[PDB]
This record gives sequence, C-alpha cells and structure tokens, in this order.
Amino acid sequence: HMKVMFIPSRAVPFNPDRVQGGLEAVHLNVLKYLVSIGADIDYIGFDNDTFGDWKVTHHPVGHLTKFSLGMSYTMARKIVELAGIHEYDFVVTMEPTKLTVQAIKDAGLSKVHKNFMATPFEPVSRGIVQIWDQTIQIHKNGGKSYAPTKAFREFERKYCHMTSALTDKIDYDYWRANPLFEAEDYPVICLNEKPEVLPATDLIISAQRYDTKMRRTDVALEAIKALGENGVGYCPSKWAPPAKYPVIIDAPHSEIMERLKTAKALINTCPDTGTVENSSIEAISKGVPVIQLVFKDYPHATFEYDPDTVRVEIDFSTPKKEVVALYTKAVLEFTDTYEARVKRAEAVWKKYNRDAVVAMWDKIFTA
Amino acid sequence: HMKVMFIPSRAVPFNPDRVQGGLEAVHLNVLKYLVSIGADIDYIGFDNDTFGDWKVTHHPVGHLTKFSLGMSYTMARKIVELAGIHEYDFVVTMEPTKLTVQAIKDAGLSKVHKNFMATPFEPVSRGIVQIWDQTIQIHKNGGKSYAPTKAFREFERKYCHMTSALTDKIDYDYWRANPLFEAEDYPVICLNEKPEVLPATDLIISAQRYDTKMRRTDVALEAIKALGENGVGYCPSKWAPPAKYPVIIDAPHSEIMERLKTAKALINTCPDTGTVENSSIEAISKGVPVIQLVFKDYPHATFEYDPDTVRVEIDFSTPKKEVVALYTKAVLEFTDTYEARVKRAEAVWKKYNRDAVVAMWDKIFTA
Ligand SMILES: O=c1ccn([C@@H]2O[C@H](COP(=O)(O)OP(=O)(O)O)[C@@H](O)[C@H]2O)c(=O)[nH]1
Ligand SMILES: O=c1ccn([C@@H]2O[C@H](COP(=O)(O)OP(=O)(O)O)[C@@H](O)[C@H]2O)c(=O)[nH]1
Repeated sequence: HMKVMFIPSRAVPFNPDRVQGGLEAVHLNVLKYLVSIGADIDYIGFDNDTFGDWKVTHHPVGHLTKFSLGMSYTMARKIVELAGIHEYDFVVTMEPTKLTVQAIKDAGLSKVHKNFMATPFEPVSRGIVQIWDQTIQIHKNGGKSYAPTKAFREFERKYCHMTSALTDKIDYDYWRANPLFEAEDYPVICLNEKPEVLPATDLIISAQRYDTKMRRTDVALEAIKALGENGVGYCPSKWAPPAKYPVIIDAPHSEIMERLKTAKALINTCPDTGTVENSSIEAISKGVPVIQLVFKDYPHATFEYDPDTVRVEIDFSTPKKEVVALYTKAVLEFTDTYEARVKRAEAVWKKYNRDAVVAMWDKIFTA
Repeated sequence: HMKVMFIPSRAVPFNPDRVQGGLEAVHLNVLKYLVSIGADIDYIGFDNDTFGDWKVTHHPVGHLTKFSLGMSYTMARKIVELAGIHEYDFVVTMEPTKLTVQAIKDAGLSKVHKNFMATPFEPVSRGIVQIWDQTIQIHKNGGKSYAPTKAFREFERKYCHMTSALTDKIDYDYWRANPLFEAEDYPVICLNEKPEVLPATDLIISAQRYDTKMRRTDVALEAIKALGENGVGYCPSKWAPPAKYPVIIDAPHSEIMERLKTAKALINTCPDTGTVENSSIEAISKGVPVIQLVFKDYPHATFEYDPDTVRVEIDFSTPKKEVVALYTKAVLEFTDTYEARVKRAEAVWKKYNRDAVVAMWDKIFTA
C-alpha cells in the first residue's frame, strides 16, 4: 500500500543475512519493516545486492566495491526520474550524500524525506563532517532525521559545540539552534513474543569487534582471559584480535544469540561512543546484564536499555593499566539474581513489543 | 458472485501447501471450497499470507509471527469498515477472539456468521477457555458453529460440565441448556477416487505421535514390540519415542499410507480425546480396521468412521501395567475378514467421496 523510494547505505552491498552494527543495522531494520507491511519499494541500490524472497523493485547504479562519483550521479539522476513517474509517500535514506539530498529536493520529495543515522560526529574525519553537514541540510530542506536512542539525541546536543580545522563550512549557528533529530522513539529491536528468561550459567561473553580505539576490546579480552573457562569472546574476521587473545571468529549470529540466553553477563567496553550498542540490547532483551565501561557524565545506550546497569566508570586520562585492572575486577566479582534478569527483560519487552514497535514506525512514517 | 468475509486462524500465516492437522486444516478446506465455487472473498489476513493462483481480495492487518492485540483491533476495525461498504452472504471464522465476535455483531453480520472449530475444551488452559467462551457468545448472537465429527458434538455435551479456576466467567447455565454446534459435520476428509481394498498381511501399524498423556503411545509401542516382525511404529521427530521403542522417524506421509493399504490393523491408543482421529479414517478408508483403546461411555471418532470397531475398554483408574497387558492381548488375538475390510471402506467412501464432500459444504453454506 505504501509507495516508498529507498536510498541505502553505501559501504557494502545489501545482504539480509548480514549481522553487524553501525548504519547497516539501521538499514536492515527499516527495510525489513517496510517489506513486512508489503510496501511497494523502489530501491536505488547496487548490482551486487541480494534480497532473497523480499519484494523489491531494484534500480541498480553499478557494482559496489567502493562507492564512486559516477554511481552517485547515476543514483541522483534516478531519484529525479522515478519521482517524475511515481507518487511516493516517503523517501528513505541512510546518511546520504550532498547530491542525494539535493536530488530529493529537486524531485519534490524533501517534505516526505525520512533519514536514519548511526555514525557519531567526529570533527577530525572529513567524511563524517560531510555526513552531518547534510543532516543539517536535510533539516533546512524540511526533511526529518531519526536517532535509534535518546543517548544519540543527547550526544547530538554535544556535537553542535565540537569543532576542528575541517568544520569551517558547517553552519554552527543553525545547528546550535535546531536539534537535528525528531523527538520520536525508533524501534531498535522488535519482540514478537514475551521473552522466556533462562537462568544464568557462569559464562560471560564479549560480542565486539576488536577495535582498541573505539571499543577498547583489548580491555574486554583481558577480562575474558582472567575468566578462564567462564569467559568467551566473539569477533568478526574483519575485526579480528591478535593471537594473544583467543576468540571465536565469524560465528553464526544465531549461535551467539542462542549462547547468550544462558550467559551470566555481557562485556561491553565502549565508553565514549555508546550511541546504539546493539549487543547490549541483544543481551538485555534476553535478561542478560551488561558490565559497561563508560566515561563519567557521558550518555550511553546501555543505561537506556537497562537503567540499573553496572557502571565501570573512567575518563579519558585513566591509564590503560588501571582501566584493565578496574574492569577485570568488576567482571570477576560480578553477581546477579534471576529476578534482575526477569526485570530487565520485562522493561525492554514493555518498550519494544511488536505493537509498540508498529506504533513507533507509524509516528515516523507520518506526513 | 457469492460474497464472503473470511477471518482466518491466527497461529501461522496462510500457506496452501501446509499439510498439518488442527484448525489450519479446517481453515484451508473451507477456503479451498469457497475458491472452488468462485466466491468473492474479502480475506482479513496477514501480510505474509500467500495464496498461489487463488482469487482473494486481501486485507492485511500486519506481519504475523505472534498474533497481537494491535493486530486484533486492526482486524476488528477492518470487519466494521468492509461491512459498511459490502453486503456479505456469509462471514467465515476460525475459533475467533472476543473482539472479532463482537465486531461481527456490531457490523450486523451475526446472523450470517459461520464458525468452524477443532480445539477440544480444556479447562486448565486460559486460551482454550476463551475460545469456547466465544463459541457460547456466537450462539447467543445467533451465529452458527460447526464440528468435524458427531464425536466432537457428543464431547461438547461433556464439556458443559467441566470446570476449573479459569472458568468462572463461562455462562454454564446457558451452555448446559444449548448445544453449541449445528447438526452438519464439516468434511474432515475427501476421497477423490474409490479405494480398492487389498487383502491384509499380518502387519499392524501405529501412526501416532509419542505422547503418553494424550495418546498413550507407550501402550501402543509395547504392543508393537510384542508383535515382533508383524509390528511397526511411525513417529514424527517432533514427538519421538525413547530408544526402548524402535520406530521409523519422519517417514514421508505417502509411504505410511501406501504401507497401510495392506496392514491387518491400525493401533490407536488415544482413549479420552478421540475427537477427529485422522489416522483412524486414514486406515478405515483403505479398509483397515482400528484396534481402539477407549474409556467406557466416552465418545470416539473411530466408532463413527466404523461402528463395528473393536473396543479395548478401560477407565482413568486402570493402571498402565494392566492397560498394556489388556491392549497387547487384543492386538495379538486380532482377527478380521476381507469382507469386513470392503464393508468399512465402502461406508467411508459413501460418506466422504468428493461429490459427497461438496454436498456437505453446500449444506453448511446455505442461507
Ligand atoms: O563476532 C561477532 C561479534 C559481534 N557480532 C554482532 O555485531 C553487532 C555489533 O554491533 P554493536 O552495535 O554492538 O557495535 P559496533 O560494531 O557497531 O561498534 C552485534 O549485533 C553483535 O552481536 C557478530 O555478529 N559477531
Ligand atoms: O510418523 C507419523 C505419525 C503420524 N502421522 C500423521 O499424523 C496424524 C496423527 O493422527 P491424528 O492427527 O488423528 O492425531 P493427533 O496427532 O491429532 O492426536 C495422522 O494424519 C498420521 O497419519 C505422520 O504423518 N507421521
């Protein structure tokens, strides 16, 4: 019934069986929903996309390895073409280029533009500055952007005061006076049936990319080593750790989730950029607590999913030597009741049950 | 030309190639009939339904994984909407919710309401109590409900007097004074070609789920062991027996049926809840007799399919040790003539031949 134009993320071709974090998770979740309600989707994507049995009218702009200029102009041209022959209820985007945003405007779709975000603002990165520059442009044009969490919305009010040598073009006057995200909640997960919380083993799991700068996974896997038999780490091969930390590489996501059901806790060591944190909600939805490394006075999505989360508190000056010891101490000394597992699973059930999720989507997809 | 509103079962999305029992079988068979007579069908279903080539005007209420409250209110809203624009000859229902039944009444369709049932009354189950509560409500509102067998209608006169802590809301006064089902069966089976009754081997077959509580399959497989070479058991993997009872797991249904053609008898050990009993009619339609374990003074579908069925008679207090011995004795001592095979096959052929099945449906779908 809904007619929708869909402009995807541009890092990798779409695959429904991919499970990772970042923008790809948002991309998948929005698309999956639209397919579930039988939307007529004009998907301006890449020749190497796959959709399985999903009904999608595909408009390829080229084979994707690295997104190119030619591809972008093909995409922009296609936007305008399609908008001429079809009446779209909405156009969906995933952190689009300047050219896409301009094309949406010229096509007359700016006021039905629904944009979704995941990448934190990082002034040092030319590419990310462009992303947020266009988030500002979308707001000026009268489109709407949506954040997965309240944490991300709080971070956005910090982002407007962050500058660098690369941010001279950014309209900070406009940004500071206009919160770029809409107030409405976004369904980061969808629970169709009320979860059956299983009792804990002693096993604690880290389901994180090996990334010392962003996620401080070295700290995580140092705690894993200290746990011995009661500790396991999962890493993708694309973000594998050094040999000194044995982990399970590229495990089927389903098997990780199945194992997580009976875990005592989840290790999460991303302190400063906890904007979405999918592995946290993956755990808490099953009743599993997160042992969260975090900066003092920083927002974090984990505390949103479970207010009672255990905090291992640091700041940017805390030496690695201390951080490891302090975090390892929290992990080895971790206790948690079965009732607390039921409680935290219930809170997430109350928020992200199917009926609540559809209501959330409805508010997003309103003209 | 005939205009019908169709409210489906709610456990799984509709698939025409699904070949399970229960309410889904009734759902499929009623829909298939309506399609066969070229009915104009407004189907208030789920986005993930599929219909193949069948002509159906689909009115989705959401993607179905677990039926939700939101879906139910969407469905109820759609009922009222459609009834405002269209004059329906019938509205078809599959064990509906309170909300659906109320919606049908408010829409002014209660007197053309045709409801179909399959689930036996179980006072301990909150969900099933709701189902039968609404069966009562349909009768009060002036709709009509239909049972698979005469046995099911006899069971309904026992259901009147069954209570629990969950049945305080049930209007037992009304129920006891009003048999809920109409006199016509809905056709549980359809025989397209007359079976040619083949002479018996000595082989006796149990085609039952391993379920000691409901079907007392342990008793069955104890008789199988006593038969030795002249005994075989079939079980699905979802209801497999212990190692002590060797059986054939997840055999193609067609192979079981093919084998059954030359069997001396069929073992059926469900004494209490013989409401439909598909394996009984599967056997008797091929001329194969059933050796039926049954409670004294209890109805049973087997005796409906073949009045002359041999009864192994027990009650609830009979110890398992005795029941096994008594049933094993009946199995080993079983004799049966070829003429009796022809006779029982003929009776079932007369009742459930394709043309008779159409006639059965026709009587149900009369104003
Ligand atoms: O070996 C692994 C480790 C993680 N994950 C999944 O990858 C996602 C990681 O996303 P998250 O938001 O937790 O972190 P990010 O990678 O975006 O920093 C989660 O769904 C994890 O369960 C996975 O599939 N395999
Ligand atoms: O290994 C097996 C055992 C049984 N059945 C079929 O499953 C049904 C079981 O009988 P029925 O539905 O009467 O019993 P219920 O399972 O409902 O108690 C019949 O159609 C059997 O032929 C089957 O396909 N495979």
